[PDB]
Amino acid sequence: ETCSTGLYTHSGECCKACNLGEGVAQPCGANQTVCEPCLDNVTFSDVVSATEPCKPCTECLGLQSMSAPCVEADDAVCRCAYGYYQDEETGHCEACSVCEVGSGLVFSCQDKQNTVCEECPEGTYSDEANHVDPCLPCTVCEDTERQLRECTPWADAECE
Amino acid sequence: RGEFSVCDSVSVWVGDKTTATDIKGKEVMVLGEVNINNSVFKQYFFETKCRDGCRGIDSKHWNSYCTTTHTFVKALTMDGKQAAWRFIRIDTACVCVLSRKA
Amino acid sequence: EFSVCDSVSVWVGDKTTATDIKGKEVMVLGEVNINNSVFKQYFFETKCRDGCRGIDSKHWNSYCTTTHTFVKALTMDGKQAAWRFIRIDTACVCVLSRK
Ligand SMILES: [Cl-]
Repeated sequence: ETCSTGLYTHSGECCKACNLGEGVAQPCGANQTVCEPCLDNVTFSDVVSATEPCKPCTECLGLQSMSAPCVEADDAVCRCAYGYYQDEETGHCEACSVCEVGSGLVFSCQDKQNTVCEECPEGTYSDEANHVDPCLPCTVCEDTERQLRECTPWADAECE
Repeated sequence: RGEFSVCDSVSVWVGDKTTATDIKGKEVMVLGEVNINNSVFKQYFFETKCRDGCRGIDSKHWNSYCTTTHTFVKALTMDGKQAAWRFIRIDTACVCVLSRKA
Repeated sequence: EFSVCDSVSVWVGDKTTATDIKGKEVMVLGEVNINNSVFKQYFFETKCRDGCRGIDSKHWNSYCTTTHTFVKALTMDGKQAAWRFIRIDTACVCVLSRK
């Protein structure tokens, strides 16, 4: 008869444990152990413990956004909102960098990753400043078409 | 990676939905907390939409635009009469739709 | 009206194993009761058939991939049963790579 809890009531009874999704209402002392279920969106218990109460669900504050909602048995998870990424040592959300005109997306700006840009290579261009657009392949004007404007790394070719 | 999407989309967890169109195309009201066996849960939906068109598609042959597809989640919606559990439509992704041009 | 990436959509009510939103392998109960009323858990899934259509090959390399969404379901994580958000395929989309 092993005490899977390592905790005893005042008379040698192995305190019962509050399973997953349930916290400890009142600590086993004179009596057994009182467990009550946690509140969805409010409290969770991801541990089968006879000493742990329902902990307060983590809330996303500021530039932090819900990446995962809080269940009774699992805490919530928060990440930097769409337009930002999390700075490693600061833990602060910084706005994603933008690949300026004549520069294009290489690696998307997500969570711990800030936008990785690229100076458009030979044969491509980037019309705008943002962090979603990759350098595009130039339009090749037809032998019959008047190349009004040629392709540069910042503006695509024009024709008629 | 160094890989990119044809249609860009943005996804976010929505916790304050109030309206939606059901699996029968009928618009309807969506409630907040629900009661499933004496406990209350918040209704949350992971919603994904577009920003449109498509990127990388051969224009010299096909016409294309970005469209947001949807899944079906079971939720508590007030129709008018009583509250009932029905499947609502939830924007889940953005796909490029092709159409033979010229 | 075609689809860049061919997919297949299907109602699933035989879901056994599933990966949860935290990447946890978990089990999904067969049926559930809500008010002394039992229903089977159904999930609407969209997958690829395994390369996209209509892509400008000259300039891009491409392949189709299956995206996912998250849904709340009753899971019997080994010992006890819990409500979690599990990942389920919801669409097939095309990814480009410039040649
Ligand atoms: Cl697509």
